[PDB]
Amino acid sequence: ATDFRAIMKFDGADSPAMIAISAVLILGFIAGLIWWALH
Amino acid sequence: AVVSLGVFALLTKMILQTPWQLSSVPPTPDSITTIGQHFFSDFLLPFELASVLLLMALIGAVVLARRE
Amino acid sequence: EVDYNVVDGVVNLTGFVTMVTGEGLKYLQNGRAQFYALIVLLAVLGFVIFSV
Amino acid sequence: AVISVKPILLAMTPVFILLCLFFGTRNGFYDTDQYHGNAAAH
Amino acid sequence: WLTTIILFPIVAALAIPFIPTGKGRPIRWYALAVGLIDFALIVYAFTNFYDPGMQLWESYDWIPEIGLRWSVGADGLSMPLILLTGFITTLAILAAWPVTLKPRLFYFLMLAMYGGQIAVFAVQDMLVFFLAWELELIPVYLLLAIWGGHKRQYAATKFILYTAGSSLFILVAGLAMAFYGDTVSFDMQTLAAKDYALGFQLLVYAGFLVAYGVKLPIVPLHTWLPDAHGEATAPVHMLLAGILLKMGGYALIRMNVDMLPAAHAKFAPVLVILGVVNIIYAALTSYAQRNLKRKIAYSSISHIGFVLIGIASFTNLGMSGAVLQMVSHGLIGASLFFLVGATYDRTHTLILEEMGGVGQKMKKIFAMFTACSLASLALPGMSGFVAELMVFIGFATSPFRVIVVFLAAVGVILTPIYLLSMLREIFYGPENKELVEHEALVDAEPREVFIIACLLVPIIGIGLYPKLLTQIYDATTGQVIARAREVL
Amino acid sequence: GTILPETILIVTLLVVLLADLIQGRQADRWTPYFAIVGLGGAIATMIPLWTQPATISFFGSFISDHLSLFFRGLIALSALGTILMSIRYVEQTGSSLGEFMTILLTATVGGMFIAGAQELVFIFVALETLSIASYLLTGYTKRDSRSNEAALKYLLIGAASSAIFLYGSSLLYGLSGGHTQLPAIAQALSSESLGLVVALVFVIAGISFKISAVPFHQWTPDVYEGAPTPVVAFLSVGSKAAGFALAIRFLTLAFPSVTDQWQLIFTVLAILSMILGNVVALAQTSMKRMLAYSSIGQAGFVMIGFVVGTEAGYASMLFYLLVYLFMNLGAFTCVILFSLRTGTDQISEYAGLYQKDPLLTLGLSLCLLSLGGIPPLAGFFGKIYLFWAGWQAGAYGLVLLGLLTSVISIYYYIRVVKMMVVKEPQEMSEAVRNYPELRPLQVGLVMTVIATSLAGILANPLFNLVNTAVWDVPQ
Ligand SMILES: CC1=C(/C=C/C(C)=C/C=C\C(C)=C\C=C\C=C(C)\C=C\C=C(C)\C=C\C2=C(C)CCCC2(C)C)C(C)(C)CCC1
Repeated sequence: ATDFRAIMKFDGADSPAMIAISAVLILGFIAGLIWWALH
Repeated sequence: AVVSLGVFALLTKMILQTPWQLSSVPPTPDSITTIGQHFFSDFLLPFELASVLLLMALIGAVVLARRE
Repeated sequence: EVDYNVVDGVVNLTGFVTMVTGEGLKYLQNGRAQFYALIVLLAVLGFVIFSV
Repeated sequence: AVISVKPILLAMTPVFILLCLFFGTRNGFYDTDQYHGNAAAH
Repeated sequence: WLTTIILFPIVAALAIPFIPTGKGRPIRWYALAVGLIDFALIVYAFTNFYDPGMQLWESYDWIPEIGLRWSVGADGLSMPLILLTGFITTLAILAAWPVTLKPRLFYFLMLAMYGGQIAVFAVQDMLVFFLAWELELIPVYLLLAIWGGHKRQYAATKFILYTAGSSLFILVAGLAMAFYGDTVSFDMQTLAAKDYALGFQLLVYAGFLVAYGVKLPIVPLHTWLPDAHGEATAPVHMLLAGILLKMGGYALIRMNVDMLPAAHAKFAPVLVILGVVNIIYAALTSYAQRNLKRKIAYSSISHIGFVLIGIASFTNLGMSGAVLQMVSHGLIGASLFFLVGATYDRTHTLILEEMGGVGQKMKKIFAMFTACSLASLALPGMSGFVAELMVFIGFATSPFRVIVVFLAAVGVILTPIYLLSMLREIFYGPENKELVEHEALVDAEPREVFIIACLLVPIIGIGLYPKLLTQIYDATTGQVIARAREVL
Repeated sequence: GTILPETILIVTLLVVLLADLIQGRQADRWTPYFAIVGLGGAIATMIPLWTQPATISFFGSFISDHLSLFFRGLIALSALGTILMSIRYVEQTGSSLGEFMTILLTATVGGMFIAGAQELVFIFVALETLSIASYLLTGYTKRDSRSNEAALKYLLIGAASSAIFLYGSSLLYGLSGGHTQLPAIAQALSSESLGLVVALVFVIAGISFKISAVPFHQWTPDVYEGAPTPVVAFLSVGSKAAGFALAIRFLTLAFPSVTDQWQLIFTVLAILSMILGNVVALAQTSMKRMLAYSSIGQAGFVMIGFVVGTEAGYASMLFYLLVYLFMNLGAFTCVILFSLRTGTDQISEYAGLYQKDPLLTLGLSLCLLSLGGIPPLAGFFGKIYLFWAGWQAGAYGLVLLGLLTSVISIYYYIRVVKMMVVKEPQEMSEAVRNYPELRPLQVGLVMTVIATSLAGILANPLFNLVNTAVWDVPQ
């Protein structure tokens, strides 16, 4: 958001599309690992 | 209308379905002495308490329609 | 940003939903005695249909 | 062998209580030298 | 003893409303004396604390019509945390001297949540447990909403809402295990000695989990934490971060490893992968966050993953690593957030890039803050490392446990990143220009140095000879894990 | 015959006449006192005939078991508190006092009768005494348009609901031959039927108007805004207690203890009531309207209370209702004491009150918090005992749902505390800038707050009370 204005100044990271295709990876990572863990 | 009509039909469906207990005995003509007996044998609390009901209703209407 | 939007927004949306539900359900209460006369006795008579 | 916490605690905590009451008096910045605030973070 | 311990702070708090004053000074001495006397009661009732089970339990009967009994009980697993709260809340009160805005309410609510934090450990009834879990809501709500922060509205509201709606399945679960059979138990021991079928073990378990995973915030059940721990003054925060998370961890241990072990054996891999997720997630979100306090809150979220891993192991070592981590972070984060509050008090600013080189004039907080920051990460010679090491050893000794260790050890690299970057951003470099004209705070009045020295002595005494803290519960944890392996 | 169970009622009845006579002669007397005296004497007369004798019936038209003693004493305490509140609140308006307390005591006598009745005629007459007295008190201040509008609408709605109840009572007399009793009615018809179900539903419609359940609720919000405030304070507590006593003593005893579909209907009404009141009070600005929808939700909690009859759900209703009496009367005492001084306004004007009047803040805060189920406080114990009972029988959805709606209701209960406490002197409203800073009200507020703040842990003495009370209802 607008609060995160520091050396952390990556532009293409606040858009909803990039947030979506980041959350996809993170959720799929935890999900692949929970399936790996149960089985 | 439809609501009211439904209720009628519903009530009618009861009135014609249930086996009432016709109780074939000739009724009694003296339907005033008996009510006197019931006001002082069975249904005495409603007598004594409708008294104060009427008092309270008078006190209410007298002080809700008063012009001031 | 996944934390502040995809995780936080989902649960703040719960408050949003149970807030807008209250904002939009009060219109059932409309200030009409005849509307109560409807949804008092028509409020029931459904409770007889799935009864007998 | 093994060392126990019980006498360690019994020896430390009176010193803790006394020093706590003492250093309560010793103060500074918050009194008058600065800090018009009131310990709220707004 | 425990009943006196719990009721004396609360009862003595009800005297504050009729207690002389001219400006607000004689309240804090009264509160501190109460806290110190109660801590003395702890450590003096700890003399007659032999070291396997409830070394003292005083039962009574309030309501026989339900099953409610005032069943206090100490234990190896609950006495360290009782000591911890009795020490650290006293030091919160010894940190809250400058509180001028409504001090009566401050030192009433602080003493109320001083019995509301010893009770949750010194209780063995599942209805009174719910009572004490619940009574942290209104005091914390007022502690956040009056003094502390600009977003304190959203923070306090979100706090009370989530810690009510997830203080929700605890009662349901206590009931669900109370009436499986023909005995209205409502007691830890009597209800742990019952045979629960798997079909609802792992349902009552998730009921416990939705509660014990928001106060011990796991994957998304954390979003209350940055807001409630950012918009909060220091002495409030010491309690909120040093005890309550430990409350979640403790209750997780005692309600999901003595009382639903068959479902624990089936769900523990979930806790493990969740713990390493917790570490990496919180560390990245802390290095990204820039303000000052939210950073350290996410650092706490990072440090809880060791607890998740140690409890979700099954050897006699991971449990001790968890408890040691708990007693460690309670001592570390308290000093961290105290120093953050002090630094804000001197600068009236939190943001990092808006200040630098403050350690040229304010060169007493810098040493103390550097020491507590070294203590945050798994530095040897301290309890933060003993916990991590014991977790790694005990877990690996037991998800094909070679990938999760590889991911959990990333924290070893990834904690000093944001901690030392924070130090670089704040204290190192040349002094700011007149953009910072708040007169750099007269370097830590002795009264702050005593707080952090007395928080920094026990941590080193643990890190050098940890058995001091492990002598307490070698027996109880042994019995617990013997049970949990006897099932499997 | 056997006027001993009747003494209390006629004792109160005596003072009704008295509080008019002294009011007809003097026109300015000290009638607020000794009404308290006779109500205390009544509650004292309750103890000799609580358990020392056995349960008995007047003529079969009136039974005075422990349940009736409970409800009668409860309604008496509600009237007492409402008097103590309304003395200097109705005097602030240009209106009389004698007719007011006359009507209030009349409603009280009606509700103290209906809790011990087992006959159709007498049920109806007592119900109508209480209803008509409420219709009056809702509009007693006819200077305002909204008061009179609320009295009109409440009168018309209640007349229609009462006529429906009266039709159903007529059917229940019809069916089983004669029988206008209640133990004999559910005695000659003991099987499912269409007409019995119709009679059931019409009586549910008649009762739900009294206990404020949804969809029978639309009178409560408008009326609680428009009506006089202490009238509302008696109205909620007393009308609910009369309604629930009627529900038990009709559905369980006179009506039938066979066709137990009413349990399902009360589950439906309780679900809707919880989901509606606690959710829609969350979007409000007035206090009285908020308290109305709160009262709806609390009724829903009670209704899951007694839908599970196992000798503990009924007890839980009784205890929670005893406790809600104190809680709600305390809240109304606080809003009275705020609306008198300067404010006379809505929620947003409470801000910054902790500096001026801390006593009122303590009072209303503790009362509102107890209503939301906060620890040590009486409402918390009431709610957890409801959940214990309703979970013991096997209702699982209701418990979770009521818990969740309490978690929702804490929000609008805490908005008021955000105002009264959190808001700083830079955010006072215009009402509090000029706040100044009666006796019977203060002592009532103290007697109420100490109760709701101490009668949760001191609970065994009045759980034994209730479990001794509820041996009598069939199940
Ligand atoms: C009380 C308590 C405790 C404790 C106990 C123990 C464990 C002890 C030990 C002890 C020991 C065995 C000791 C040791 C000692 C050491 C020391 C003495 C050192 C250190 C300190 C100091 C010296 C500090 C200072 C400083 C500062 C303050 C700042 C920075 C810098 C410096 C570091 C310099 C516990 C935890 C249980 C719990 C709670 C309570």
